[PDB]
Amino acid sequence: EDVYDGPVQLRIGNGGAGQSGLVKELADAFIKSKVDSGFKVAWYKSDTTVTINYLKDGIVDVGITYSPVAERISIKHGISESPSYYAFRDHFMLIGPPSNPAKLSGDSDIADMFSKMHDAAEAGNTKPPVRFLSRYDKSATNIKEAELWLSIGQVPWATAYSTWYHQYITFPIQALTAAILLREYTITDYGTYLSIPRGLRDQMVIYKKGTNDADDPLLNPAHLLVGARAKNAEMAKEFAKWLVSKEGGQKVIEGFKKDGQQLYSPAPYR
Ligand SMILES: [Ca+2]
Repeated sequence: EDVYDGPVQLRIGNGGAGQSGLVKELADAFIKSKVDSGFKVAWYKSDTTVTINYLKDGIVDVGITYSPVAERISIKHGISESPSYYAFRDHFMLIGPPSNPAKLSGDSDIADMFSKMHDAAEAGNTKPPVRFLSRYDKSATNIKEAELWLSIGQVPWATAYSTWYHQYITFPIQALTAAILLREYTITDYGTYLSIPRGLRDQMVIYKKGTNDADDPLLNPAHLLVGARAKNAEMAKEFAKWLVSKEGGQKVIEGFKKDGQQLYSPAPYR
């Protein structure tokens, strides 16, 4: 999808971070420190499932993923080296229209917010009606909201199909833009939010933003996986080590900005 120059000696499979520009900064910083001391870095666009599939078929050397369980299983299969590397922390957010037809209260737990939206959507007698936008595309965001609905015992997509469960299958920015224009609630991410026009942000309200607390459902941890059969093995090991060092990777992440805001939080202290 794009190669950075600071011979290809490092292939990374990822979705959101490359799409946000972080993979560029990271790669240019790594190439920098290896040459600045004693090559190009190619980025392959892929969701977590594919990234792991690539590591398995040796298409990429490393992969930044967003699923601790999938990561653990990839390692159990010998697809990935043990252990995984905590790279950075992204955050999901529940946003909705200023009219707040679901009457969500900022202090409520995210699960109770979902319970409230469901009942209000089922009542269908609000102005505007309560609707929830799902990217319905197997992405980390889709997994997240699907997870949240199930957490309160609901399956909106299953028969006796919940018509207020709105399938708008597109990339992050378009989906958030659509939710705002249509006056619907939706789970989105911090980076996508900072990507839309300021004007649109005034046509929506942030009802819940993920924190860095380890058990916050809206926390979106990113880990790096080193392929077991990976080509350029020693460099994948080099990148992995560099990425988590306060000196390299963590410094670049702590300073990576978008719309004048730090996009991601550094990995937890270790
Ligand atoms: Ca996503």
